[PDB]
Amino acid sequence: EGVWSPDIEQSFQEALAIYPPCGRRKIILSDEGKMYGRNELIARYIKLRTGKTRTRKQVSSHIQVLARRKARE
Amino acid sequence: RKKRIPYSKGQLRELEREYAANKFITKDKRRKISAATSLSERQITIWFQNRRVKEKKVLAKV
DNA sequence: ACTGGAATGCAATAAAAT
DNA sequence: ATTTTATTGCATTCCAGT
Repeated sequence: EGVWSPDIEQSFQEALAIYPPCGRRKIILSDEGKMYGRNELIARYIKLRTGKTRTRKQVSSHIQVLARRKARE
Repeated sequence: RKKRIPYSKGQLRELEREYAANKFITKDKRRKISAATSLSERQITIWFQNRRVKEKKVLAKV
């Protein structure tokens, strides 16, 4: 196992599927002062499901590393 | 895997001269160099990383 | 002013050429 | 055995969109 433990990974694979099925949406995250984003809402759900924290740049990096892997099939 | 391609005398005479002139690259430089060198921008990006790493390695044993 | 995402950096590492 | 290209797993920095 590494940084993204498989237990966290699956929380990320839920977070993905139950925030977007395929990305989507035009910035309907702020109505009051609550300014959210995809990654941050992922990191949040990781906290709510694992207790383990992990910041928005980790969620940034991870997605990019995955994309790379996918592309180099 | 893979195969590793060894860049020619021209390719490296180009690179070494530009590294000597400056240690890291900027897009402007990758582009210009890439044209003259006949290599990928990607490759250039790496060659600099590695060339640096070679320099770092030589600041080690006493 | 906030953000997600691309580009870039770096350490570890692999393997062909020398 | 050392040197020269190339990749991978993170982080960190740079570029826009809203």
